[PDB]
Amino acid sequence: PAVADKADNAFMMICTALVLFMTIPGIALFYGGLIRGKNVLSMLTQVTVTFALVCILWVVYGYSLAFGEGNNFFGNINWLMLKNIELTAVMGSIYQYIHVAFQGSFACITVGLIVGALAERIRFSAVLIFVVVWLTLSYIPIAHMVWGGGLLASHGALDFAGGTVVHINAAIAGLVGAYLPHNLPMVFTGTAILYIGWFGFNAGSAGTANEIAALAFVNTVVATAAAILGWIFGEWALRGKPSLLGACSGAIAGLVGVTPACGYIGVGGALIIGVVAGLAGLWGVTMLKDPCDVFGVFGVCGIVGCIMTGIFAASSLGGVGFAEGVTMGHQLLVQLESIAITIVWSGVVAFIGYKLADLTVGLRVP
Amino acid sequence: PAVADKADNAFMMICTALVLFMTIPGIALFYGGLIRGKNVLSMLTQVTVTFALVCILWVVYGYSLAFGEGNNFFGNINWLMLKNIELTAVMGSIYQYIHVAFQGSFACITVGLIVGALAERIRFSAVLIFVVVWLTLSYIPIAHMVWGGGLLASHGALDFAGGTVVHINAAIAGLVGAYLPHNLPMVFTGTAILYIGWFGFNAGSAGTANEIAALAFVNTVVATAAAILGWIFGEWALRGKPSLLGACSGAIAGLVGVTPACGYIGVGGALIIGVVAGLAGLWGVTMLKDPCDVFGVFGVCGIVGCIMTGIFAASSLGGVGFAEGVTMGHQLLVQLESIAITIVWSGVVAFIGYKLADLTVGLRVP
Amino acid sequence: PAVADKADNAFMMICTALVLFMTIPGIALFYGGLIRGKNVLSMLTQVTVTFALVCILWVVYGYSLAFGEGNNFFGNINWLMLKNIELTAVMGSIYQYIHVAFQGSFACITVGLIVGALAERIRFSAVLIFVVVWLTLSYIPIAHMVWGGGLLASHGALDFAGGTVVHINAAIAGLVGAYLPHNLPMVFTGTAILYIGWFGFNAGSAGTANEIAALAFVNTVVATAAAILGWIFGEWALRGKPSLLGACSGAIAGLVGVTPACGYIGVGGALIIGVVAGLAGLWGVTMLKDPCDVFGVFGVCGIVGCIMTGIFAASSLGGVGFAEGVTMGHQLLVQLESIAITIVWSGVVAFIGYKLADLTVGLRVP
Repeated sequence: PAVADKADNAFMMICTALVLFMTIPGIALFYGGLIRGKNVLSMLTQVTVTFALVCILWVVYGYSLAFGEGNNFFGNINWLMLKNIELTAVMGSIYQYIHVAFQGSFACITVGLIVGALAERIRFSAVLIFVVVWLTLSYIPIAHMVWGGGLLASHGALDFAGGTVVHINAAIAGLVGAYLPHNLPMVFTGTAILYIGWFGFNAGSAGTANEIAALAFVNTVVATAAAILGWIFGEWALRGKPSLLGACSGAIAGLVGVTPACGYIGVGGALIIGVVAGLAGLWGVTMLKDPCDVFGVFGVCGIVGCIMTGIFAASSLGGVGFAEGVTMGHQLLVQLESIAITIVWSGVVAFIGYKLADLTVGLRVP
Repeated sequence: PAVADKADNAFMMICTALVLFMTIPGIALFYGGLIRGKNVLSMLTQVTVTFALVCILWVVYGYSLAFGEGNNFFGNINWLMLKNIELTAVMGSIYQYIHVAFQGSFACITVGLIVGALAERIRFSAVLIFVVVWLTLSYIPIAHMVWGGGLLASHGALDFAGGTVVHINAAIAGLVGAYLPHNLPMVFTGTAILYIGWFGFNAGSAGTANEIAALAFVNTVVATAAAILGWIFGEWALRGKPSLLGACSGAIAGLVGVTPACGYIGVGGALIIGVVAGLAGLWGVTMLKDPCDVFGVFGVCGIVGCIMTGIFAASSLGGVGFAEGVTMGHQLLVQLESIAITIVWSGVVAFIGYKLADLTVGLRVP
Repeated sequence: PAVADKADNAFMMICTALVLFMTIPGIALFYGGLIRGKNVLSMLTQVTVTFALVCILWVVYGYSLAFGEGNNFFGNINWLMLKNIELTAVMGSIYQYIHVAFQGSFACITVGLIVGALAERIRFSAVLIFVVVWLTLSYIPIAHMVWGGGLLASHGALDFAGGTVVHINAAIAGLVGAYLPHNLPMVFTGTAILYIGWFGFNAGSAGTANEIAALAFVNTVVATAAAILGWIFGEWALRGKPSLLGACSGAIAGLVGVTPACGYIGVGGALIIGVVAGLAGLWGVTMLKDPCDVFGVFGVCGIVGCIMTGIFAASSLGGVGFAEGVTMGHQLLVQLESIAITIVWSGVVAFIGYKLADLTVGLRVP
């Protein structure tokens, strides 16, 4: 039976720490420098406590429902508190305990994306209720559908590190929320930590320290750089000069955009995706006419990256190639469907979360 | 003869960097945001210079006296400046040079815990003298007794990553010291860096990227989260609302509490230890009626974690199981003895350090 | 044919992230706390955008020209956008894609060293032109000459991690530039991030998680500590007391000094190099009578470290030993020649870069 490779174990445990670093303190500092000074402490507390919450719900039943075998939409409850998972159990080429952790850290950053932006306007108890409802009914099923052998994966959707599961999912939850900068060095510091942590996020998604991890690593460097330049150029063009926030936004734009594509594309596709994503991101926030503008970058770039993954995975364009019997035509259709499903699923669940919270403790911070 | 495993080498070198990160700048920023603004620069200088000092004393004779073979209390001086340690020498499944580094980084964070808190009130030269005396007569012997085949290990004490060697040892040295917040975003940033670095501290204590490292990794995530929630709950209960400092303290509480237990317990035990530690930590600082309050968390949670390791390592409770012929009765007795010995040994040595310093250069900062 | 070792792949990918961390946000925060408050945002933007630029030029033709086979001074253009590099291509004991990334990250920090210091006084477009010219005509050829089988390597120059390619190269470019602290906690934070990232920089230069990486790791810890103490001592001696900036400068001094020597020397040589470098660094900045003073540390310590590598690599002094038939006499001569060549090559190219920029868009910020 399958034996764990210590090199992959090492890599994946370090990658998980890097993803945890994206939340604690990555996203917290990113939002901290953007929101009003008088709201920072509170937001920092909300991100820390909800992070703890997600970690616990993950171990208690999150992992089992997301990654256990079940149906197209959710797993099972046979892994409650990781029961039935032998310590030496192997998943892929690493111990399953590591997969649990790595996957849990993706749940954390996703929630951090939402809470950091909404902390200012939402009541503490309301956010806890929302987190519980949305992690359970949206994050878990979508993670199951994309990486848990569910509906989307079973139809061949390409999403290496979560353009759907993380970015689009959270962008929509945050935008439903919105519908209902004092420290730029701080924003930069959080952007930097997100960037560095993102190497575990993207490369670690290979599940092994192989050539695919190497590819995702290089593409991340390339798409992020291309997006910083694309954004900055659009900014110099529209506003006459680049800005620090523009540069950070650009980096996030490329990072988000390359997320679903990193392990399937060539460096050439990474450069193109990065440029398009930096520009689309700028167009995005511009059109979005607020820290919630952030969901404009995550949502627009997540959609763009997911669609472009269906183009650039082509052998012809330097990608690793589409699956057997799959054309670019067919693949693009599947990407569009995965995006639509994600937008609607997250939107509805988010609307139910906020509404439930509003009905139980009241949303609007007292 | 024993051959080094490159995966373990990679893992352990990365884990050492993560532990170094806990001090530089982890603990420095944690204390930096807590102490008075006018004292920050000085404290930062004291932590940096004493960190350099510990690194040098470690290589010169620290490692040899802690990890060389000798007696129940200390090693030998056959590894002065690492002489007699062939470059290719293997310790466990990694090169010995890596073990030297990894172990040295534990000495560093321990000292950083003490210096960051006392920098404000202690004279520079006095702290250097104290560091020399206490690292040499307390840290080294206790490290030798617990992880160097000394008295405590030879009696079967369980302490995976240093609830005694690091936490209790330093909590007591700091409290003897005490007997003789302006920037909360900064406190949060240091807490976050401590958390992330703590993965190398805890997981790296397996000495290999195996299932025990995976277990320690997951338990760290779980106990920290459980402690953040336990603390926050106690805070909402006693003070009417959670606070940022409460959330950070909770995280430190769970981290400290799970330190001796991480590699021996189940995730269920990790959750219970985390909750108890977050609450005990809150009770601790509360009773301690000052940045020195920090020693209340490290000391109380270190004791709690060490005792609970003697309960939760039981197979019955999801642990890896006690050693052959050892009962929970017998094990708890050994944990209590290791704690008592650590409290007294560190207390006496710390008292001698401060007193010597006071007699030579005067303690009270001029 | 050569097969990739996943442990080395893991290690090298994590080491690359650590080197990227040195720039984003390491050096940016180091300079951020040193320069005038009103110039921080701009400098941060310049470092971010030029970082993106270097990443792109690297992939487009940088890597190919630096590491492809060509002549003594530069490589070739057969690896444009990494064409002809099969995804599974192995370089040493890791996938070539990882070598590309790791090497690109060295290009980044080198440029960050220069831009962070000069951002204040240089026009944005002027710095972009300068970066393009200097990366292309100085960084690339020197990287090729030292690590790309060029002139210096082919004559046996010892420079494990870049005392010439990075430190001296950038110190000179910055000093030619100069010829034409408001937040010390911030300076400390950047110093700390540089330190931690430096473990990937130095250890990762072994290209594998072996005993040489272990040696470089330990030596880095030792030389940095020795330099912090040497600097601080010189400061207490000359100025009556240590300072936070002194402590950070000392750390950078030891880090720089041990860079070319880390993989060839014994810990004893690391301690001596560290002390000499901390003192030489202090003497340096002192003599330099400004954030550009930083080039005094990088340049003086880079020269010192490079020369001392020719002494301490000797078996007699605990080093790994000089190559067959090479004496310390002969080796020191080669070190001096590599330093001279680097100083002049970088100086001339830098002078041409600034001048071209000045002639095209004007240097002096409007």
